[PDB]
Amino acid sequence: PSGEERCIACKLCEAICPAQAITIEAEPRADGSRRTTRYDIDMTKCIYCGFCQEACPVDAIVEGPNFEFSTETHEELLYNKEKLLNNGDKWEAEIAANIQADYLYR
Amino acid sequence: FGSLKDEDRIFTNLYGRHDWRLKGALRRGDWYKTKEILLKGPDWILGEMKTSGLRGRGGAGFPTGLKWSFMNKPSDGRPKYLVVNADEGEPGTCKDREIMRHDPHKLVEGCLVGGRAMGARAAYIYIRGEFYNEASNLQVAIREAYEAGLIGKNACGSDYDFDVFVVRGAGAYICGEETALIESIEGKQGKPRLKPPFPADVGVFGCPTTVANVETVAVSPTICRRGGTWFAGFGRERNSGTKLFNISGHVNHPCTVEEEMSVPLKELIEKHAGGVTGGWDNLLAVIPGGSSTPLIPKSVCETVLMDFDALVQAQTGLGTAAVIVMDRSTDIVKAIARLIEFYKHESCGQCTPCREGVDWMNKVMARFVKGDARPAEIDSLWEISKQIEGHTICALGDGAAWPVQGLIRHFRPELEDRMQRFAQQH
Amino acid sequence: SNLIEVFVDGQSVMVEPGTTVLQACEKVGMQIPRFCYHERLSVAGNCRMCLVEIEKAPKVVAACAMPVMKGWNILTNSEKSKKAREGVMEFLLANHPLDCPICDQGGECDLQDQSMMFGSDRSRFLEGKRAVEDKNIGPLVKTIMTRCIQCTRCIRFASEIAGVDDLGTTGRGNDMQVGTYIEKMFMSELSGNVIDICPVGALTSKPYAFTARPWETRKTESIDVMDAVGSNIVVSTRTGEVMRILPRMHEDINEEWISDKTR
Amino acid sequence: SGVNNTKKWKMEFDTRERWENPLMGWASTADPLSNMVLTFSAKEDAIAFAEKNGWSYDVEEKKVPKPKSKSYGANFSWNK
Amino acid sequence: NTYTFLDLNLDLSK
Amino acid sequence: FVHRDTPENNPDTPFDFTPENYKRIEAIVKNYPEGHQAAAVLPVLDLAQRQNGWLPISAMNKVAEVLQVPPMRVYEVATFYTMYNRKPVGKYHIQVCTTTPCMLRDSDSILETLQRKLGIKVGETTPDKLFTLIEVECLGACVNAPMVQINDNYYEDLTPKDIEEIIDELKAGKVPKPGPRSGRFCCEPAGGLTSLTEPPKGPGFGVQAG
Amino acid sequence: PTQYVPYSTTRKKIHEWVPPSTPY
Amino acid sequence: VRPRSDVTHKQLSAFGEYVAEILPKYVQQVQVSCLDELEICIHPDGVIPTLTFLRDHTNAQFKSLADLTAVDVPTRQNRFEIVYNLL
Amino acid sequence: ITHTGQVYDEKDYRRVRFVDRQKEVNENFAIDLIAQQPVNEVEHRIIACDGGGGALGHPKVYINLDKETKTGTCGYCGLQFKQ
Ligand SMILES: Cc1cc2nc3c(=O)[nH]c(=O)nc-3n(C[C@H](O)[C@H](O)[C@H](O)COP(=O)(O)O)c2cc1C
Ligand code: SF4
Ligand code: SF4
Ligand code: SF4
Ligand code: SF4
Ligand code: FES
Ligand code: FES
Ligand SMILES: [Zn+2]
Repeated sequence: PSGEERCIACKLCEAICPAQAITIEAEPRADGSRRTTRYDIDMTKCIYCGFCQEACPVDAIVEGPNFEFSTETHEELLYNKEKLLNNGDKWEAEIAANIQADYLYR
Repeated sequence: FGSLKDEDRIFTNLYGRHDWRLKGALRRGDWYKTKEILLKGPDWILGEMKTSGLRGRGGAGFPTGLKWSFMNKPSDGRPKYLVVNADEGEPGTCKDREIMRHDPHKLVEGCLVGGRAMGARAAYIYIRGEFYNEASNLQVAIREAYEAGLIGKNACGSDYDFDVFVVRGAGAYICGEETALIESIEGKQGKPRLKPPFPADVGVFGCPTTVANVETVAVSPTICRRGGTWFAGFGRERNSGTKLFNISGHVNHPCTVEEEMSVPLKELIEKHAGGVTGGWDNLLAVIPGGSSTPLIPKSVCETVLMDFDALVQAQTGLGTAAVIVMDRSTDIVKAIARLIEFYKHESCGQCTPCREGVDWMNKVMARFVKGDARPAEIDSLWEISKQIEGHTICALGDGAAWPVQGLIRHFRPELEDRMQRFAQQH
Repeated sequence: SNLIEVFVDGQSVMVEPGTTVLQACEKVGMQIPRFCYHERLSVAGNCRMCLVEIEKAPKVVAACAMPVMKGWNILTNSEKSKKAREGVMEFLLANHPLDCPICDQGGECDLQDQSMMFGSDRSRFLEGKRAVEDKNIGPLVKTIMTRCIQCTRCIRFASEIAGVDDLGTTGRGNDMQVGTYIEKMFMSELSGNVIDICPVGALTSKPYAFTARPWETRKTESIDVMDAVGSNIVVSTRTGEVMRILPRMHEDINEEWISDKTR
Repeated sequence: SGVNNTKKWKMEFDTRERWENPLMGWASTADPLSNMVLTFSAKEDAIAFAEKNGWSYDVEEKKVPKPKSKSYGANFSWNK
Repeated sequence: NTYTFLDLNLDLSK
Repeated sequence: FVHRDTPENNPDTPFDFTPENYKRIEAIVKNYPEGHQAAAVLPVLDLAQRQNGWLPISAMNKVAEVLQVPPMRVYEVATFYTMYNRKPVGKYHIQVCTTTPCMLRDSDSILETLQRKLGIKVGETTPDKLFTLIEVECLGACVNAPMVQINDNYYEDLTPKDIEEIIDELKAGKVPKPGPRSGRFCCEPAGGLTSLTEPPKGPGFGVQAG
Repeated sequence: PTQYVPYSTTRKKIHEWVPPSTPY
Repeated sequence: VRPRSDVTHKQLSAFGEYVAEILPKYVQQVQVSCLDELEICIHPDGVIPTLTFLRDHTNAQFKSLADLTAVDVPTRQNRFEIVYNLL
Repeated sequence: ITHTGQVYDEKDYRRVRFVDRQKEVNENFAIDLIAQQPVNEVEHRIIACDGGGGALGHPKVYINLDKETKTGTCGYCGLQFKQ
C-alpha cells in the first residue's frame, strides 16, 4: 500500500516455475534494500500453473483475474517488470479482493 | 536422627562467639595435629576420607575421597593445584559465608591438609567478589597463619610446601562451576569447559587441578583429627557426616545450623531453626537443596529427611542443603518464575540448549504467572524442560529444568486455575 | 597397535586413540549434524547439535568432543539422538529471524537443511523473538548478525586461522552478541573466509549481497592467478558472468581458504 | 559443511558460448551438451563411458580431506 | 576501605 | 553490548594506574602463576574499577596494555561480569537482592520503600548522582533475606524504614553501621545458638588416635 | 463495486576500456 | 504411514521363492520390495522362458503385460534395465 | 529512465523497437515511495513488522529499533521505524 513493490528477489518463484518462464536478476538498490533489476515472465513459456502464486513468501507475484490479453505480436507476450508492475497497479483492487477471499483457504 | 552434639559439631565458631582470628582458633585447637597428619602421609589422609565416605558438600554429590584420589596419580612435570570455590551463588547458600567469615582458619588448614592429600603446590580460594568484606577476613587469617609459619614452604614444620591465595569473583553464579571457576582463575570469560578433558587431567594453566566446596576442604582436617569413623557414624549409609543446613523463608527463626544430616525435614524447622511460619500446615512446599533442586510439596516432606540418597528417592537433590520454605501465602508460579529469571540473567550462553531454552521457559513462566497462557502450554514446558536437562554443556541447564519440572509435577492443578482465571475475565 | 575398536551402529571400525566420536562416524560414512565444529578450527561444543548416544550410557555425548573409548558402539540414528536434535533445532530456530528470502545463504544454509532433515516439522515458540544491532565489520562482510547462532567459529578462525584476535563474545545470556565491542573494522587478508565459515547467513559478502541464489550458480573448478600460491577456487557463474569465487579444498595449497584479493 | 554431494563421480562436458540475447537480455547457448552432467558411481565406469562414446576425457583424482587430529583438551594447554 | 583487600594482598605477597 | 565512542566515555578520557595503583597491579601479577599475565586481568580490571567506577573504553585498553593481552580479551571479561560497570556509577550504588529467597521474605517490600526515598526509578542514578539503585540477583547472605548491598555494605535483614534510616545516614554523614541492623549476630537463629550453646572444646579435644 | 515493447531492464555487464583520446 | 498389509508381503515373497525354484536358471536376486511388490530379476536369456512360465502356469497366471520400459543407468556396464510389469 | 535506469544511447542499436511505438516504464517509481513513508515511531526496543495484515503480509520479522542513530528498516517493507 505504501508504494514499495512487494518482490524482494528471493528468486524461488524462478526456482519452482515448471516451464523456466520467470527470469530474475537482482542487485541491492541504493536504499540498501533487495529488489529485482529484471523480472521477465515469458507468458508463451508460462503454462499458468499458479505455483508462483503459491511459492512467493511476500506474495508479490499473483495470478491476476484477467484472461483477455491476446496480443498481435509474439514480443508483446514476453513481459518485463514494468508491464507486470503496471498490470499489478491496474488490477490491484480486484487482486486484493480475490486474495482477501481465498487466503484463509491457503 | 540428627541432634549432633556440640562437641561433635564441626565449626564451633559458627555464629562467631569465638575469635575467628588465630588466637580464637588456637583455643579452638584447629591447628592441633597438622604436622602429624601431613607426616603420616598423603595416603593416610585419603584413607581417612575414604573411611569417612564424605559426599561433596557442594551442590553435586560425589565421594570426596575418590575425587581427591584422581589427581593423586604421579606428577607429569606440571605443578598440581588446589582450587577452593568460596563462591556460592545458589540462593540459600549463606552456608559457606559462615566458614569464610566466622572461621577462616578452619579452611586455611583444610587447604594444606587437603593440599598434601593431592600433593598440590598451591591453593587459590575464589571467594565471590560480592563478598569484599568476607575477603578482608580470610587473608587477615591467611596472613596470620604464614606469620606463624603454619602455611608457606616447610609449612607446619614439615618437608611439604604450600601457598594459599584468594581470587576475586565478579558476581557470576556460573563462575561457581568447576570448569568455569578455572577459566575465571585463568582470566578468560567464565564459560565452563566440556568434561572429556577432565579437571584433574587439564588443570588450571594446564596443570592438574581439583575443586572443592569450601565446606569440603574445611572438614578434611577435623575428619582426619576425629578419624573417618567418628565422622562416618553420623551419616546414613552412603550419606554421612554433618552438613550445614540453611533454612530461609517462611520459618520463625531462619538460621544456618550445622545439625546432623539425615534429619527429618519436619524436625529441622520444628526443632531447630524456627517452625514454619504460620504453622507446619502452612507449607505450600519445601526447596531442600536451593534453587537448582526441585521443590517437594508438604505431604512428601516430613516423610522424607535431608540426606542425598533419601532426596534422590524423592526426585529432589540435597545440593547445598539450603532449605527455602514457602507458606500457603505465596504465588509459587511466580516464586519459581523468578528463579528462571534468576537463570536467564545468569547462564553464560555458551551452549544452545541453555541459552534459548532458559529464556524460552522464562517467557512462558511469566505468561503462566499472569495466566495468559492456555492449559496445553503447561506440558509443552515439560517437554522444553527435559530438552534442556540432558543436552547442556554444564549442570546449570540441568538446574534450570528441575524447578520447572517440580512446579508441573506437584502444582499442575494450581497453574491450570491461573490458566482458567484469566480466560474467565477475558 | 593404536587401533581401538569402536562400533558405529555396528560397523565396528577401528580408530586411532584420540579420535572424536564425530570422527568415528565419518570413517564408517555417517554424518553427525554439526554446527560450531569445523575440521581445521578448534572443537568448542557451543551448539551441542551433535549429541549422540553411546550405547549403555545414561546421557548422550558430544560427538565433536568425546574421545571415543574402547568398544563404545555409537548409535547415531537412535530414538534418543533424534530427540536430542529435534529439540536442539527447536532452540536454534526459536530466536532465529525468519528472513530466509533475505538471507542470501538461502540454499547455502547448514541450518535449514539440518532442520529440514534432522529437525522438527513445526514450531512451538509462541513467544517473542530477539533482535541484535547490525554493525560494520568492514566493506566486504555484511554482518546482519541477528542471524548468528553463537557458534563461535568466527571467533576461532579470526584467532586461529588468521591472527586477528579481534572478534569476540560480548555479554552473557540470550544477548551474547559475537561482534567487535568497539566498532573497529575486521581488516585483514583471509577476512572473507568468515563468510564461508559462518554456516548461518548472519555475516555474508557485501558485494555479492543479492546478485544471485546458489541453486542457479553453475560451478566451474579453476585456479587462483592473483597470487603465486595458486590456491584452488570454484568460480560460480550464472547465465555467463562470474557471480562469486569461493575456495574449493586443496590439502597442500589452499586448504579451504582463499585471499581477500582473489575473491 | 555437508559432504553428501562429494560422493559420486560426475563427468561434465566443456563449457561453450553463452551470448546475451538482444530482445530480452536472457543468456543464449548454441551448445547442446552444456547442461548435461552424467553421474557415474566409480572412476573406472565413467572412463568407459567416454571411450565408447568417443568423447576425450581428463580424469581428476578424488581428493578427500586428510585425517585431522582433534582433542578438546589440547587447546586448553597454556604451554601451547 | 575500597582497597583494604588489595592492600592485604601485597601484605600477603611479601 | 556496543561502545559507541562518546566524548565522556571514550579514550580521550586518559587512564593510568596511580603510582600507588601500579604497585598494586604487580602484587596481583606475582600472586598468579609465572608467565600468566592473563589471569591478572579480572583483578587488574577490578582495580581500574576501584580507581574509577566508570571504567571507560580507555581504562579497559590500559588494562590490556598493562597486562599485555588482546584488548578484546579485556573487553570480553568486562562485559561478562556484572561486578564491572562500563557506565558511570553512583557514589553509593545500592543493589537490592530480589531472588526468590529474599522475595519470599519480602525483598520486594524493601524495593518500593527505596525507590520512594531515593525518589527515582530502579536502575538509574539519582540526579544528585548520590545513589544508584539496581535490582541485583542473589548476593549471598540469604538467611538474612531483606538485603541491600551498597558498595559492600551488605546491610541485611532490613525492614523498610531501616533502609530509609540507612539511606538518610548515607545522605547526611557516612559509614551508617553497615551490617544486619536487627538483634541477631552474623547469621544466628533469632532464638539463640541451639547449634552450640556450650563452650567450644579446646585444642586436641578427643583427637582420634593414629 | 460501486503496444508494449519488451526490453532488458538490466544495464551493461562488461564495460569496455575506452581508448585514451589523448594521441601519443 | 501407508496401510501395509503384511499378509501380502508374505504371500508374494513365498511366490518369489516358488518362481526362483521353478526356474533356478535365469532368475537371481528375487526380492519383494517394501512396497508389497515383487521384482524377479532374470538373466537376459530368460526373457522368453520366465515370461512364458508366468503367462501360462496354473499357479501363476500373469496374462496381461502392463508395461515394458528401460531405465538407463549409465554407470552400469549393461546400460539398460528392461523392466516388464505383468498383472 | 526506469526503476533500474535501463536506457538506450543514440549510437545504441536495439532502440529501434520503440520507433513509432511506446516503452513500458513506471510512474509511482517505488524507489521513492517508501522514502515518502513516515517513520513508524515505537515505544519498545524491538518491534514486529507483519507487513500489515498478517497472512497477507511478509514473514514476520522483529526489528531492533534500539539506536535512534538508525531507524530499523524491515528488509521486506523498507519501512523505517523511529524508536
Ligand atoms: C551453575 C553452577 C553453579 C555452581 N556454583 C557452585 C558454588 O557456588 N559453589 C560450589 O561449591 N559449587 C558450585 N557448583 C558445583 C561445582 O560445579 C562443583 O561440582 C563443586 O564446586 C565441587 O565441589 P565439591 O566436589 O567439593 O562438592 C556449581 C555448579 C553449577 C552447574
Ligand atoms: S516474486 Fe515473490 S517469490 Fe519471486 S522473487 Fe519476488 S518475492 Fe521472491
Ligand atoms: S548451561 Fe550451557 S549456557 Fe548455561 S551455563 Fe552451562 S554452559 Fe553456559
Ligand atoms: S540463515 Fe538465512 S537462510 Fe539459513 S535459516 Fe536463518 S535465515 Fe533462513
Ligand atoms: S557469526 Fe557466523 S560464525 Fe560467528 S558466531 Fe554468529 S554464526 Fe557462528
Ligand atoms: S557440533 Fe557437536 S559441539 Fe558443535
Ligand atoms: S537470594 Fe537474596 S541473598 Fe540469597
Ligand atoms: Zn515489513
